Amino acid sequence: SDFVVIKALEDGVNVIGLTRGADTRFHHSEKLDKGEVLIAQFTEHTSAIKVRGKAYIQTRHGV
Amino acid sequence: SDFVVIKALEDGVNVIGLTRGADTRFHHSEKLDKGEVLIAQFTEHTSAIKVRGKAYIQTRHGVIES
Amino acid sequence: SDFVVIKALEDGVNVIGLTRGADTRFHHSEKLDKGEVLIAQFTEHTSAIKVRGKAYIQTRHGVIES
Amino acid sequence: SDFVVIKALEDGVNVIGLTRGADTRFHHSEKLDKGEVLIAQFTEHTSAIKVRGKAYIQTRHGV
Amino acid sequence: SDFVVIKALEDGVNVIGLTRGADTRFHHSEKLDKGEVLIAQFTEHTSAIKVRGKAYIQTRHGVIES
Amino acid sequence: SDFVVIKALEDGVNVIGLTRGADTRFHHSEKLDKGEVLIAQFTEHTSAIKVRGKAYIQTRHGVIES
Amino acid sequence: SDFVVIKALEDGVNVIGLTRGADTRFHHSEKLDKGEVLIAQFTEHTSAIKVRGKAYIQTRHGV
Amino acid sequence: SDFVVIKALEDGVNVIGLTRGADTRFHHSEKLDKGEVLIAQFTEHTSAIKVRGKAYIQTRHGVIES
Amino acid sequence: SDFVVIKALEDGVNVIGLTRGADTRFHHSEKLDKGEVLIAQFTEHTSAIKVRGKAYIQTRHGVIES
Amino acid sequence: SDFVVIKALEDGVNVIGLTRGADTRFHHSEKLDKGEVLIAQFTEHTSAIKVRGKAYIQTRHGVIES
Amino acid sequence: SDFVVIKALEDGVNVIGLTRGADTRFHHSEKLDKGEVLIAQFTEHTSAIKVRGKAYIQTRHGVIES
Amino acid sequence: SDFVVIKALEDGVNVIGLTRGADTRFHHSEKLDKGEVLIAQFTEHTSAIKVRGKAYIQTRHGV
Ligand SMILES: N[C@@H](Cc1c[nH]c2ccccc12)C(=O)O
Ligand SMILES: N[C@@H](Cc1c[nH]c2ccccc12)C(=O)O
Ligand SMILES: N[C@@H](Cc1c[nH]c2ccccc12)C(=O)O
Ligand SMILES: N[C@@H](Cc1c[nH]c2ccccc12)C(=O)O
Ligand SMILES: N[C@@H](Cc1c[nH]c2ccccc12)C(=O)O
Ligand SMILES: N[C@@H](Cc1c[nH]c2ccccc12)C(=O)O
Ligand SMILES: N[C@@H](Cc1c[nH]c2ccccc12)C(=O)O
Ligand SMILES: N[C@@H](Cc1c[nH]c2ccccc12)C(=O)O
Ligand SMILES: N[C@@H](Cc1c[nH]c2ccccc12)C(=O)O
Ligand SMILES: N[C@@H](Cc1c[nH]c2ccccc12)C(=O)O
Ligand SMILES: N[C@@H](Cc1c[nH]c2ccccc12)C(=O)O
Ligand SMILES: N[C@@H](Cc1c[nH]c2ccccc12)C(=O)O
Repeated sequence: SDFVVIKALEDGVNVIGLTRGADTRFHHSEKLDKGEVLIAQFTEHTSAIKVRGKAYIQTRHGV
Repeated sequence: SDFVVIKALEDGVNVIGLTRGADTRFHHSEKLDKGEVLIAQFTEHTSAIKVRGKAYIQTRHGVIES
Repeated sequence: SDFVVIKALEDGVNVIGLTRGADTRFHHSEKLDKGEVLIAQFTEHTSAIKVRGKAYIQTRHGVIES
Repeated sequence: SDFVVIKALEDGVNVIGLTRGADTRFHHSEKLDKGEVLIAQFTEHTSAIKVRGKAYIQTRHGV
Repeated sequence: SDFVVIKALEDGVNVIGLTRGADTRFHHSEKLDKGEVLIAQFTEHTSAIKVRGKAYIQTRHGVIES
Repeated sequence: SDFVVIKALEDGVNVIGLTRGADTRFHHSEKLDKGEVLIAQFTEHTSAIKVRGKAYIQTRHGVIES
Repeated sequence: SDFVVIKALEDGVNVIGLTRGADTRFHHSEKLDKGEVLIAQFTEHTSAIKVRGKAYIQTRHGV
Repeated sequence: SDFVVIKALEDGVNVIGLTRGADTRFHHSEKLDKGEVLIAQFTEHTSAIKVRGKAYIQTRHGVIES
Repeated sequence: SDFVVIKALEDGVNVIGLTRGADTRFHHSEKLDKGEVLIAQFTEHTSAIKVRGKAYIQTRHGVIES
Repeated sequence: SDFVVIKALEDGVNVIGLTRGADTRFHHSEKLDKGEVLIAQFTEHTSAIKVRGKAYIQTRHGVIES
Repeated sequence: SDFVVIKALEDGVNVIGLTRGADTRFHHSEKLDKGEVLIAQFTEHTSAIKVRGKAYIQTRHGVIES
Repeated sequence: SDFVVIKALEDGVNVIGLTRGADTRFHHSEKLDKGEVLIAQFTEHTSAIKVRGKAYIQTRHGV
């Protein structure tokens, strides 16, 4: 499945997973400190991801 | 599944999901402040996405930057 | 599924979904004001999409702008 | 499924859908005024499309 | 499904569908006047297409222009 | 399915379908006069196609003209 | 399915289909006169094709 | 399945697997000392991977180093 | 299915099919005189092909010419 | 299935398989002396691979050489 | 299925099939004299192929000659 | 299925097949003398291959 790479460029970057389904709420926010990397898939439970905070982001489409 | 990347270029950007099915209504609006990024799929419940406000948008087709 | 990207180049653009099946009528018209973007799939209910008004459009086939 | 993009270059362009099946008749003609765009798929009901009137047309094969 | 694009370069162009199956007969002829375009699929009922008259033809294989 | 494009370069070209199966005979010959085009698939009933007469032919493998 | 294009460069070119199965015999030979073209698939009944006589031949691999 | 390559550029790098499903918690942290490499898949149990510490990382999307 | 093209560069070329299965024996030898061409598939009954004599051979991997 | 190539650039290289499933433990360590090569798949039992020691590593993503 | 092309560069080359399954033994050795070619698949019965003697070999991975 | 090409550059190269499953042991070692080539697949029984001895090796990833 499709996935996103997020590298935090400041402390306190929040990678926010939004619920798949008729309803949309955040079910999880993963905090990254500067330099940390999250590689996160879309899944049965997560159909949108929001990134709040300065970050270098890669997807299938580019940076 | 296909997905869209939206980066807000100003405060107050709204990304709106439109319901899949015979009927079409807004089911969710996600607000983005300047520099926030939303990576959103098309899904069982969302078959169209509307973006209001200055934004950099990427899909499989390429890029559109306000 | 195949999808279309529509960016309105003026106020009051309309993106219209036409019904899939033996019958063909408009089932929804989404209005876009200048700079607003709609990313819209073909679906179980929508098998043709009509754009009225000055728009920049992207599909798998390329770009069409004015 | 395969689809066609039609941009009308004059008023009154007719995008004509022909019935899939043993019989061939038009079941729908969608009129486009100048500058309007139709993006239309081939479907269970439509296996040929005729465009009458000046138009810029894109398919999988080109313009 | 595979499809052919035919643009008439003169009046009186005919695009003819030949029946799929053990037997081969013309089942439909669509007339095109100069500049009209037909985009036609191969289908359950059509396994060959004949074009008579001056025409620009595109398939997956490339182009043939009268 | 695989298909062949045949453009007649003279009058009286024949495009012949040979039967699929343990037996092989001609089941149809389509005549093409100069400039006429046939786009013909391989099918449940046709597993070889013979072209007689000066023709420009395109397949997935390329072009063959004279 | 895979197919071969044979263009005869002399009269009397024979395109020979060999039987698919435990046994190998020719079941059909299609004669081509000079300039004639056969486009022939591999099939349930034909798993090898022999061409006897001067011919220009195209397959998936080239000429 | 998709996989990530992580090379530690300092001692004490941690590669953390986050649980797949409605709940999200860390289920494993693998420590890597300088020069050590982990090649890790996404799996039935792991749907996000977090890297803490200076690392060179490769995925299908490219490289990310520091 | 994968296939091999063999063109004989001299008289007396033999193309030999080896049986698919636990046992391996020659089940057929086709003779080619100079300039004759055999296009042969791998099949339910043939899992290896041996060519003896000067020949030009093409497969998916490329060409070998004696 | 995806696989990794590891060539040891010094003696004492260890390639360690980590168990697939809810739990993560080392299930095997293969030692490589200088110049030995291991080509290892991801499998029903192995969903992550750890390499300790100076090594040249190749995956689908590219190469990492100590 | 994957296949290998072997051209003998000297007399007495042997192409050996090793058995697929829990056990591994030689089930067939095909002798090739200089210039002879074997095109051999991997199969239900053969999961490794050994070549002894000076040979030019082609696989999906490229060429190996001497 | 994926496969490896091994060409021995010395006598006594050992191409070692490791068992697929929860347990990892070698089930077979195929010896190659200098110049001999083994082309070996991954299989139901073999999920890792170790090559001991100087060898030129090709896989899907390169040499
Ligand atoms: N348990 C979550 C983990 C996750 C994956 N991608 C994410 C993106 C953001 C937040 C959490 C996640 C899930 O399987 O969906
Ligand atoms: N709950 C929504 C989440 C979502 C995905 N893509 C979106 C685009 C816009 C708004 C919401 C969404 C869904 O699964 O469909
Ligand atoms: N409810 C509509 C939403 C939609 C998708 N694409 C469209 C194009 C135009 C208008 C509406 C739509 C549907 O699922 O079909
Ligand atoms: N109801 C029609 C809509 C349509 C799709 N493509 C068309 C082309 C021309 C005219 C109408 C159409 C159908 O589903 O087939
Ligand atoms: N009713 C015809 C329509 C058609 C498709 N392709 C054609 C080509 C020529 C003539 C008619 C057609 C069919 O479904 O087969
Ligand atoms: N009825 C024929 C039509 C046909 C297709 N390809 C052909 C080539 C030659 C002659 C006839 C045909 C069929 O379905 O097979
Ligand atoms: N009836 C034969 C026709 C054929 C196809 N390819 C051929 C090649 C050579 C000779 C005959 C054929 C078959 O279906 O197999
Ligand atoms: N009857 C043989 C025909 C054949 C195909 N490929 C071959 C190669 C060599 C010799 C014979 C053949 C078979 O189906 O297998
Ligand atoms: N037992 C874990 C192993 C694993 C794979 N990828 C990981 C990434 C991080 C931590 C552990 C892992 C699993 O199968 O999911
Ligand atoms: N009967 C053997 C034939 C074979 C195919 N590839 C080989 C390689 C070497 C030796 C024999 C073979 C089989 O089907 O497996
Ligand atoms: N019988 C073994 C043969 C084999 C294939 N690849 C190997 C690699 C190394 C050693 C033996 C093998 C198997 O099918 O798995
Ligand atoms: N028995 C192990 C063999 C293995 C494959 N890849 C590995 C990587 C590291 C260690 C062991 C392995 C398995 O099938 O999973």
